[PDB]
Amino acid sequence: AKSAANKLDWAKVISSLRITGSTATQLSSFKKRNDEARRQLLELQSQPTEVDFSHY
Amino acid sequence: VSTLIPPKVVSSKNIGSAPNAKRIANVVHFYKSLPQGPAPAIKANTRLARYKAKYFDGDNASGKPLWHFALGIIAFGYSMEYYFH
Repeated sequence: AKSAANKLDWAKVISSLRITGSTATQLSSFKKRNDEARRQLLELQSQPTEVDFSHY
Repeated sequence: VSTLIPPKVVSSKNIGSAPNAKRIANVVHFYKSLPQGPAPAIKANTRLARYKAKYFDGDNASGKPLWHFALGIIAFGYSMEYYFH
């Protein structure tokens, strides 16, 4: 699932907690989470390509 | 966006902390460590390694060698008294 990717991500953010000199690796990961969450809402926002021509 | 490459790079944690210094000490010290040390002194042999062993070992410090050592000097001058008298 998407949850596998995200679980490994947030676990790794908290692993990245346990390592220093990697203070912006997690910020890149956060961005990856953001856009991942963006594409699902992009997809949910969708207007189906076809025009309505049955009713409309 | 694409993760950075630091988490998978390690190469200076081995100077980065204090027990590294201790580690390189105690790999030499302990690796070539003996189970027990060598000696608490033992030489003075001529039937006097026994004198040292009984009196001047770590086993005891007691007044017996003192008495013995005193008596040697007493025996020298006491005999010499009759050499002078």
